[PDB]
Amino acid sequence: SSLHIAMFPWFAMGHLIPYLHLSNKLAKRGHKISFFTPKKTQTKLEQFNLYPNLITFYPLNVPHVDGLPFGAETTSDVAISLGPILMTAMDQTQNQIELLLTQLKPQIIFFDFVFWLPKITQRLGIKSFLYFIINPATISYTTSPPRMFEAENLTEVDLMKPPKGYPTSFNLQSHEAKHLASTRKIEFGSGIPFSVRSYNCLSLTDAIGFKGCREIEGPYVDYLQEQFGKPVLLSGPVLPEQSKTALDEKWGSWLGGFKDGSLVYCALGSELKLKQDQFHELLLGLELTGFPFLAILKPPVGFETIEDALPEGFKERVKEKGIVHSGWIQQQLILEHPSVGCFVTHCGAGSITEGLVNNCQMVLLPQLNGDYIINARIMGRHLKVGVEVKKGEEDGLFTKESVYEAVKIVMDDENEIGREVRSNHTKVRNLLLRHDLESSCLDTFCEKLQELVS
Ligand SMILES: O=c1c(O[C@@H]2OC[C@H](O)[C@H](O)[C@H]2O)c(-c2ccc(O)c(O)c2)oc2cc(O)cc(O)c12
Ligand SMILES: O=c1ccn([C@@H]2O[C@H](COP(=O)(O)OP(=O)(O)O)[C@@H](O)[C@H]2O)c(=O)[nH]1
Repeated sequence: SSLHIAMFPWFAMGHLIPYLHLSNKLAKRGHKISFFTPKKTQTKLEQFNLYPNLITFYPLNVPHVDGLPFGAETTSDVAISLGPILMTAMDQTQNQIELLLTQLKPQIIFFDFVFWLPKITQRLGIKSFLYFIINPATISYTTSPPRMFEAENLTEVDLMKPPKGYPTSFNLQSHEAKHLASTRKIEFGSGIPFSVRSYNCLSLTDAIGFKGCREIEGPYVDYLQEQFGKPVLLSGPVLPEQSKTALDEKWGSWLGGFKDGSLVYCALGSELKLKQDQFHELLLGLELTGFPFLAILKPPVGFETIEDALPEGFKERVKEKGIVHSGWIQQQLILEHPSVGCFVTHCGAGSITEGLVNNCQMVLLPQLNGDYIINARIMGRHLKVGVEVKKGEEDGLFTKESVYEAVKIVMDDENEIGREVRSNHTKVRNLLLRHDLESSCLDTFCEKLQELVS
């Protein structure tokens, strides 16, 4: 029988988009989806609703919290340092969420971050499903019980090694362990420290799920199920669905002028802004390659236009071979264009999937975020599908030569490291796109959801 599922993702495009990709896959199997979205953001999400008779959007009014920019609805509307205030605002939708659940009466609600929800749903007879689109390797490393019981005795050197029982090995740099040790304590909404919030969600929810498949994410889901003693499900890799909007003719024509496989596409997601010096180093490193490039970047910290922050003489030298562009673009459609030979990525989980299912060589430029860093280590060292740009051990900074070097390695047909990462990326793409991989993941996923509501 068909399920009624409500979707309540975090107010971020990197959560909204994969929740909607999965919503379409569930609706294709006959399930009814009630999709909760910030009100103004709904207009930008309609292009991804392939089953409007089964997927209905329900608008949320994102309430004011002191400090929140006016009208802001997602992390693409605020600086990263303002994220905790946007999470207080999500916490404050509780009244309109409880009204929606009593009127719509779903059997299950998928959610991010709001650890007060499982108390409401248990009262209403609804099953709570904490659904992550980040890597279970990340949650396992930072938010498993052994990490939480050290409380404030958890140090940078503690975070240099994995928690007890962790299923794999990789190395963090000093500045990365420092980042994790400090940021985990910082309040993220309504006075709740960041890792405490996610631990509360894991502890109180009825069940847990992640984007991913057994072949890659399996060992981390098994570890988390052992630790938290409740079902931890896999949705499948959430392969991107096709939009109802074709590729903007402006980009289609410009991209079409380049030889197949010759262009370097660089994008660091929709949330972050580089500092000026690393913005300069990144763009000068792309220029040094001599390849055409498209860099989708916000103006660096302190600056309001790309043009004002470009290194001196950059546009005059680069001419028509390179564009640096600040607006939202159709990334998934650009990554499918045959001109693209290389993807320089911040290692967001959504961007990683979009690169893996395409042909582009992967250059890993993780920004300072636990999931980006752990994704970069798994992609660079475990799957070995990409080359990571070297950062200073203590300062976290890269040179333009290190950017140049990584792109040159993967783009050089005669470079054996480049051939190896191409060959490994091909193996991973063939797995993810295998004719029965995603469908059998979803088969299991839906059986376990049916068990959950029985
Ligand atoms: O990047 C992280 C992340 O997602 C990001 O968290 C930070 C910002 O809010 C981003 O928009 C969001 O995508 C989340 C997260 C996502 C969804 C949830 O339901 C949840 O409980 C936690 O946990 C993390 C835990 C870490 O130890 C390290 C991380 O790096 C993240
Ligand atoms: O200009 C942009 C920037 C991002 N994206 C999409 O936004 C999502 C970003 O999610 P990810 O986890 O990669 O990064 P984030 O933006 O959350 O840091 C992916 O689906 C990208 O294809 C897009 O379409 N256009």
